[PDB]
Amino acid sequence: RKADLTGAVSVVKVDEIQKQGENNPVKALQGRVPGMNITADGNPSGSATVRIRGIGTLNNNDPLYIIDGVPTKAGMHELNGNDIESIQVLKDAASASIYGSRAANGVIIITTKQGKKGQIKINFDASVSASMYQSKMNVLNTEQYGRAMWQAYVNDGENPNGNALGYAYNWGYNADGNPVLYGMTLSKYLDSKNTMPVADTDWFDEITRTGVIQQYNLSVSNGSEKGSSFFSLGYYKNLGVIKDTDFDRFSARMNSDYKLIDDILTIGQHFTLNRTSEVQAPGGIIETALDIPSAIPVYASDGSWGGPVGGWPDRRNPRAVLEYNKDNRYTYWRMFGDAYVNLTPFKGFNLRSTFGLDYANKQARYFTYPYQEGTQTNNGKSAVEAKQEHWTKWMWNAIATYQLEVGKHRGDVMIGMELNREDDSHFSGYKEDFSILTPDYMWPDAGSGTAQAYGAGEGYSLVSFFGKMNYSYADRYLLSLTLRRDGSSRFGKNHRYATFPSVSLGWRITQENFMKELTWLDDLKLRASWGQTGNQEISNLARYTIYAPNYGTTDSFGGQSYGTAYDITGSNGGGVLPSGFKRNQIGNDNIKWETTTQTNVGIDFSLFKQSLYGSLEYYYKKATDILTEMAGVGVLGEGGSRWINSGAMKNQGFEFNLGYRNKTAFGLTYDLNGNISTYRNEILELPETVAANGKFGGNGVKSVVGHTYGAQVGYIADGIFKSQDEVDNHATQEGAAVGRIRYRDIDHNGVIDERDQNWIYDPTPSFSYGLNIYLEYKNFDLTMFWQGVQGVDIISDVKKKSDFWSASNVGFLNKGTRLLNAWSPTNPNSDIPALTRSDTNNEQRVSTYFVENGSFLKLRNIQLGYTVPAVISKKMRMDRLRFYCSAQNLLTIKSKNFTGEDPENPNFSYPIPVNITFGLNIGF
Amino acid sequence: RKADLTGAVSVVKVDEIQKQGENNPVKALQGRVPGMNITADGNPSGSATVRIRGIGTLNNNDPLYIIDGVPTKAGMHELNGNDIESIQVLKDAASASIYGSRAANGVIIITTKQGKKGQIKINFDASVSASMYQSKMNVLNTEQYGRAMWQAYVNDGENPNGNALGYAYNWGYNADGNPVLYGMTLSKYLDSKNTMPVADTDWFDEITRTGVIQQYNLSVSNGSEKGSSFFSLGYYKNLGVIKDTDFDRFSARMNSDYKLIDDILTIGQHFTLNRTSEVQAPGGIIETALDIPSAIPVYASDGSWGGPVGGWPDRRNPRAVLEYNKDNRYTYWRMFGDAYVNLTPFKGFNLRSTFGLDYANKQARYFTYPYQEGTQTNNGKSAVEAKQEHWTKWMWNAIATYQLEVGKHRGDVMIGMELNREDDSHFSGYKEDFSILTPDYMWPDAGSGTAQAYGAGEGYSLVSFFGKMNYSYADRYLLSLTLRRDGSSRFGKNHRYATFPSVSLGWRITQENFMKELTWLDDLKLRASWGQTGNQEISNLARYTIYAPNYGTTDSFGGQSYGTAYDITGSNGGGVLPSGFKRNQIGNDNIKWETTTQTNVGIDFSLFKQSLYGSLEYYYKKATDILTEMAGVGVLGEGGSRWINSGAMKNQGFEFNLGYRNKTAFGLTYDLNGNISTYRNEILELPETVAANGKFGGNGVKSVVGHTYGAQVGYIADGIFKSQDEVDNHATQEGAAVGRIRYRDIDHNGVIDERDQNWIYDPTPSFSYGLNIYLEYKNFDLTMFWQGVQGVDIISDVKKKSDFWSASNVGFLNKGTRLLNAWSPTNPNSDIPALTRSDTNNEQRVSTYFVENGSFLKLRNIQLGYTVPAVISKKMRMDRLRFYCSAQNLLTIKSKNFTGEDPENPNFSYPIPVNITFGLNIGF
Ligand SMILES: OC[C@H]1O[C@@](CO)(OC[C@H]2O[C@@](CO)(OC[C@H]3O[C@@](CO)(OC[C@H]4O[C@](O)(CO)[C@@H](O)[C@@H]4O)[C@@H](O)[C@@H]3O)[C@@H](O)[C@@H]2O)[C@@H](O)[C@@H]1O
Ligand SMILES: OC[C@H]1O[C@@](CO)(OC[C@H]2O[C@@](CO)(OC[C@H]3O[C@@](CO)(OC[C@H]4O[C@](O)(CO)[C@@H](O)[C@@H]4O)[C@@H](O)[C@@H]3O)[C@@H](O)[C@@H]2O)[C@@H](O)[C@@H]1O
Ligand SMILES: [Mg+2]
Ligand SMILES: [Mg+2]
Repeated sequence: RKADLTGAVSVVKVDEIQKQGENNPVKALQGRVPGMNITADGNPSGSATVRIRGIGTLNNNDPLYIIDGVPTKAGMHELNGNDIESIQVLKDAASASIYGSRAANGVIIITTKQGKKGQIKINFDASVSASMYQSKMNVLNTEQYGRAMWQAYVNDGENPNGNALGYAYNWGYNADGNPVLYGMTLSKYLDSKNTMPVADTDWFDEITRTGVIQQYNLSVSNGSEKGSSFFSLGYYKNLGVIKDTDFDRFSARMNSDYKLIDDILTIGQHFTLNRTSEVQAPGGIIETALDIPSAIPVYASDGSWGGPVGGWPDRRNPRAVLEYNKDNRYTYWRMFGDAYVNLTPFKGFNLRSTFGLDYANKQARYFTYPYQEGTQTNNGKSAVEAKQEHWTKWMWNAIATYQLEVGKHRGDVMIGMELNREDDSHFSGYKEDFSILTPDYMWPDAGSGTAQAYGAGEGYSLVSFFGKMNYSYADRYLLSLTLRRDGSSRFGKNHRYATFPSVSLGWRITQENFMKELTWLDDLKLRASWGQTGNQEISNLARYTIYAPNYGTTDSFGGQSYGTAYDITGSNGGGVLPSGFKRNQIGNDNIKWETTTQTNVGIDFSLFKQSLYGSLEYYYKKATDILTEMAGVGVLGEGGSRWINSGAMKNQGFEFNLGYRNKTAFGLTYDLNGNISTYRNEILELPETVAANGKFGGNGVKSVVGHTYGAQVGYIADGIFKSQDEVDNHATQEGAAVGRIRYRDIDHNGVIDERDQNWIYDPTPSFSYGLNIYLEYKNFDLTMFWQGVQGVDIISDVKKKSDFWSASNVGFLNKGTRLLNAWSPTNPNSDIPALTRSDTNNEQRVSTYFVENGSFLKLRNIQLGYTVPAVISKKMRMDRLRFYCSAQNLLTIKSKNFTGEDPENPNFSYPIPVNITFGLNIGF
Repeated sequence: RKADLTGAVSVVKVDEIQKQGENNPVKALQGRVPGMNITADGNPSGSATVRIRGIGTLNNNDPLYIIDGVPTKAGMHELNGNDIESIQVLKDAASASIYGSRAANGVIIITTKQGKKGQIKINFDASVSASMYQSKMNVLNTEQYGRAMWQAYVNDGENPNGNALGYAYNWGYNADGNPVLYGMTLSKYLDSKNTMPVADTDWFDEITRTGVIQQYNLSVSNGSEKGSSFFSLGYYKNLGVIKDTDFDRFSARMNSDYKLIDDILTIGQHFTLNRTSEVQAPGGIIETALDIPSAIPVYASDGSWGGPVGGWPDRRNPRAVLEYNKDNRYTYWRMFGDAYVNLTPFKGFNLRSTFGLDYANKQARYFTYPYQEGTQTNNGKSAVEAKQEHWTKWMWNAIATYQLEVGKHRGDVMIGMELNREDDSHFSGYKEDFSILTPDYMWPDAGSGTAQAYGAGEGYSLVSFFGKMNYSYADRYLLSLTLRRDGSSRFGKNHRYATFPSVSLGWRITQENFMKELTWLDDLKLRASWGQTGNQEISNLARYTIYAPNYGTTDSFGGQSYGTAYDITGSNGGGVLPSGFKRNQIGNDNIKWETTTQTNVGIDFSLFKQSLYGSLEYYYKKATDILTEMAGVGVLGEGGSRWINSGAMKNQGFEFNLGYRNKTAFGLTYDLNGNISTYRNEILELPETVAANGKFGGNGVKSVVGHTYGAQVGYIADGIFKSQDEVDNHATQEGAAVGRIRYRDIDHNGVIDERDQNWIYDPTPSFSYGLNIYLEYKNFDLTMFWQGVQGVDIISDVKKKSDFWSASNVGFLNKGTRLLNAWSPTNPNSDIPALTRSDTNNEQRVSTYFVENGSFLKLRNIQLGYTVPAVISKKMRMDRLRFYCSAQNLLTIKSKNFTGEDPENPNFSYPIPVNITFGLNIGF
């Protein structure tokens, strides 16, 4: 039963959601909803990014979740997802407008479990899983690194023995004169102090482990003709594949409802309290592991952490970084409550008053230990940073609803007044100069150095007056009209309030009397909708010209702190310097709501007595007056960025969902749920400065207007040179040589320059599809979910560090294994450019070489279960006893054009492991 | 129904508790429990101090509250007290031992409301009250202040015109030569700059107001044969009589229980969430208001805050202090949850597993605004202090219980394992040098001065193995035996665990067959108990020799920060000085549990068919091996304090409770509940250093061993001198003169010195009593509660500032009105010493003059209510509709020997106002 019945609403089967055994319920439905993309890195937490109906605005695109009627935007990884009874995604503006003023990016409606009338249920779910690291990037070992360095040296024509890295090469020339390597030897110690012995270290294996996931849920549900209740407890723990990274969560939910008199005075509440403790991986840990050469030992001769010495590249020890980061644990208390009262003066009138609260409290204590890894050190700096953050949101809602059933005319009239009110704050203390260097001793009182205090606060409010009218004739013609008047504190008084209408029409064709002979066609419905929604998800301080006293106490990398503190006297400090103010942004009093107009046309069908069901949707979204933060013109200086309504986005999309469930003669019940979706995104208008800086695409070379959001312009790589004749015949370019990348001459001017660039990257897949298969046979249930993406291109940064030598900022870094298969006179059958120590050709430029085909098809979740026969369970007094074994991310298929691995995560983000899970469910 | 039936247990009628309409339920039963003293200052919060059975130890004496089986020690002012169904105070060690290892100071058992089986109830309570400031200290006005100063000047023989305060006196001599004042005049401006005009300011009226108290509670309760639930919402707000001080609290409680199978698997939970926001009064605000003379105007000529100028005494403006303190608001989130599961393998066996959690989160932001009140200033210092505190306690409990009913023998055997685990932390950031000077702008990021970071953490754990055996023969002979094995993390491994036994006997004399002819004697029971309990409420870091790197970043008054930072180079600072460590305390590995042995004998009676009931109890408490923090010997230096088991306290007490309820011929139902209690406290052993410093009594002159806790030694004032002959005849003393205090010569050596001191102060009342009267007549219910204390002495500090002139640290301060009635040749009929500007006689010394009789009898609460007749309520569908008007602290009677006012609060603490409340209860 859809909550709108006349809009683009997707109902997710919650039973299949819990099968995947994911902490985040949103991550579970990664590819089960058409036109809704979920991207998850693979960290122990269930944090993921959601994009509904593509990219719809130049602002925050997270959809508005609704739990028990209370809206929010925080991720669901911090809430217990095992007590959800229904999930509905409202991807249509007309249908989702009535649920809030933040519905521009879509609304996901989540309903929690409630006690079923007249019965009691208890469910205990246990789950133990092992997560294994699968996407192991192949990097050069010691011998391979030496061979690659020798190849680069001989290709450049330099002496390979001058590497000054302890490698001594015995080599010569063949009959054709091409250099050949006979053998290599290494010095025992990398430094003259004999403190860093040479070793063959697998850094990826050193920093990875086999994670353990535990999940225990216990829920009890109570129903009656007269009231109901529900109490759930949950514990989740996930150890990541990366060492010293973990995430655990305790959860307790209590829901209840009471009916007084006979039917009047229905008072209900839903509350949940969660406590999540997490240690996250340091930024660029995978990059650090990939960059550091395998010759560096984990431990030095004296037992301290190993590190680069002499001429080895400056990279920290990833194991040491993980060890020092294991104490950066943060605790997060989440609190989602709601209490509502419903009054019924007579049969058709309802008055609902609702109060919802969301309180979040985050406490963290970060430590900075002194480290000395060879030549890598922080000058013995030890510090503590105690940070506290508070978020407090509350919403009050009043709803008046009237229903009439006059003849064949059904009429629902609803009005509503809503207030939303959010306040955020944070403050932190910073201390230095510690002695014991242990988390027990590192407290700000125990410090003996410079101290810093940081602190800020913000907030906003929203007011909404909405109305909804639904008319039904003969249960065949449906009309819906909703109107919203929304105001926010982020806008000035003149442009505070805005009006948004939406209309929906629906015709149940099967109800018409002219096709009663079509017995096979069980149900057919055609619906259309045209709606407008408002977007105001911008910075709270958007219309003010901000001047802030930035003294410079905040840590900055590179010294570009832009602080306001100058030693005007010239005494080299020694006290409190005079300070001032700096401009952060220029105010704009003409900012108003961004208007997103959505037109949707859908056809729902069901054939063969509800056996073959499905839906087909086509949508057109047009966002105008987009509140974008334009940067300064360049001579406007600091604080030149300002918010302006100068945007325009278009999204044209198709979605198709199908489902076929049927039994078999010998007792097999098969259910197939297929889904496919495609969309095209375009930017029609954009501010000149925004298009110039290329923050939304174009790389600052060409304007992204008229092209897909995020599209990138680069050169075109027409293979590599294989002879001097090819270099001479090709158009002249700097650094052209044998074995170097050849770049196409777009304008045919005879010279390769910055004007020889074109659109090369389009981050829009041709189509994304999913398929769920459920088989039941003799108490055996098998679930198999496949997700595929076709026609998507990806920019690969790992390729830049695997197909080239000395293509990074610093040289002598560790590279990929496939680098060994580079072009050479001895090995002409290769497309990888020849190794070189100098990037004369400038191959780090954006080009089609780094663009790879990201199409993939992976088995997201497979599960085989066994249900104990009812007689044995009744003997053991359990109403339902089930066991199951599942595999998540077990298998994947990728295109041959993708040189790397894991097309879903082709970069240095958190890896996605393979989960092998065993679980049991008891229904006492 | 008592939960022990064989110990000293007092059951408090919760219905009478809610009548007083107090936020703190503990404050409501201030004098309704024998042998239990409640002291409340009168602040908007319900915070109060509880002492059960007198002072029982030299450590923290707060009793252990128990809510829904979870123990705690936090005050109940931060929890909703309107959803309590039963309150039981266990004042006996034997009865309260089984409830925890922290039962040395008594256990208060609080049970929350739960849904009554087979029915639904909703109650809505509204209450609006006005609090009026009654204890207005009478201080001298401008003319009275001038007259008093002139009298002091003429008594001292000096020229009254040299006061240099703008007072010009026209005066002369009478026939007898005694000075007489004819008139006085004042300069218009107190300073030569004409910025502080003279005025007659009533500072007490200026800083006080009429407070408004609002209370709104809404509870719903759900019962069934098969499960139950309860949901309560509450809002409280109290504006104190002192301006810019307030306290509000939101509360939400959800309780539920579910029964599975038939009777096995009973799963229940009780959760409550509270949010209290409070602004407290600054320290010594009443003292500041009393000290500042009335001549100082509230506002200056330019509109700024008025302040002392010229020779006026240095005192801040209390109104300015309150105005600057109005932004020091702290928010406190309290979280008390519990979840339990009960299993019944068969009829007599029960297994209960309980998990309780208490999470408290306090966030505060204090501001230091620059002030310039005449000559009072802070050199334009502006600062912000953002403080965060976290408390997290959790308890796990396992209980196995077996019951047997063999013939007339009833046997209960219970064993239990309990773990308690508490962790506390706090951290704060400090910033300076602000410009706008508003709470919106004062954030640590906006500061431009020196920053400080403070932070600390601590915690402890408790393990308990307890057993309880109850045997009943013929329902006439009762025996109870409990044994506890308790260990704490605050002790070393050798002395970690301790064993505590307790035994209880009971005989129902009325059940014997030899007195069946005594029909009037309905019930009679005689019980005895001997128990031992353990006390370990000490500092967590008690056995460790503490060395801390106190750099000195903490603010200190007077400069005695004892910081560790020295400019060893001699450059007047300019950087980070070298630091070190200092000793905080000396460890003691021999510390163990403090053993409190309690012997109780009680007689319970009920006569005339449960019409005249009552109880009489006698108790003897002996605490030995008391963990006391002895100070250093004096040459041991800093950190010489250490914890040692060298204490011994004795408490001998009597309690008597009586109750008589009966109807009348014409339809009047009268119920009287009287209570009386008395106790004597003594200290038998004490460390030599502790007795020398006199922290527990004696004022450092004589050892408190063998005397009451808190007893004070001082001189004896034998009136005042009235002639030179009296001075000559009396023993010689320094400063002796006409009109000065005469001090008794205790040792008869002819000279008054420091050896002429004796025990003068004993802080133990002769007896404390209470009386509750409840009258019902024709839908009119009248409640009247009186509380009286007799035989208590109080040290008065207000008297020192009201009966003497220039008796404070600084001169020319404002004094009390009764100072005008001082002894003089013109007014010989007075006992107040003559005014003087020099304290030559040293009348500030501790003496019997400042000891006053604190006996009082006050009407704590009176309430008149009207209940709507049942027919009208049934017409309006309400099951019960009631209105009421009440007065709290309306009337009091004090002894004539008490010169001041409000004997309950005879000092500069928060005043106790008179509350006039109107409330309604609806039982829809
Ligand atoms: O991130 C910018 C923006 O986020 C806000 C608004 O909620 O708060 C986020 C703060 O969290 C910070 C570090 O403290 O990073 C986010 C990490 O903290 C976690 C903890 O669960 O997330 C917290 C917060 O972000 C979501 O996860 C986003 O959906 C929400 O579910 C949740 O409420 C964790 O998920 C992240 O790793 C940092 O970004 C912010 O201080 C604002 O404070 C801030 O403006
Ligand atoms: O007071 C010393 C001792 O108290 C602890 C242990 O709980 O925490 C008290 C902290 O609160 C401080 C200021 O932050 O003063 C107490 C004021 O805060 C309130 C807020 O409700 O009380 C908090 C805390 O103290 C009780 O009230 C005592 O019964 C408890 O009910 C409640 O848990 C308020 O009542 C007081 O005005 C300060 O004393 C402490 O930082 C320890 O932290 C500390 O060692
Ligand atoms: Mg060209
Ligand atoms: Mg003497």
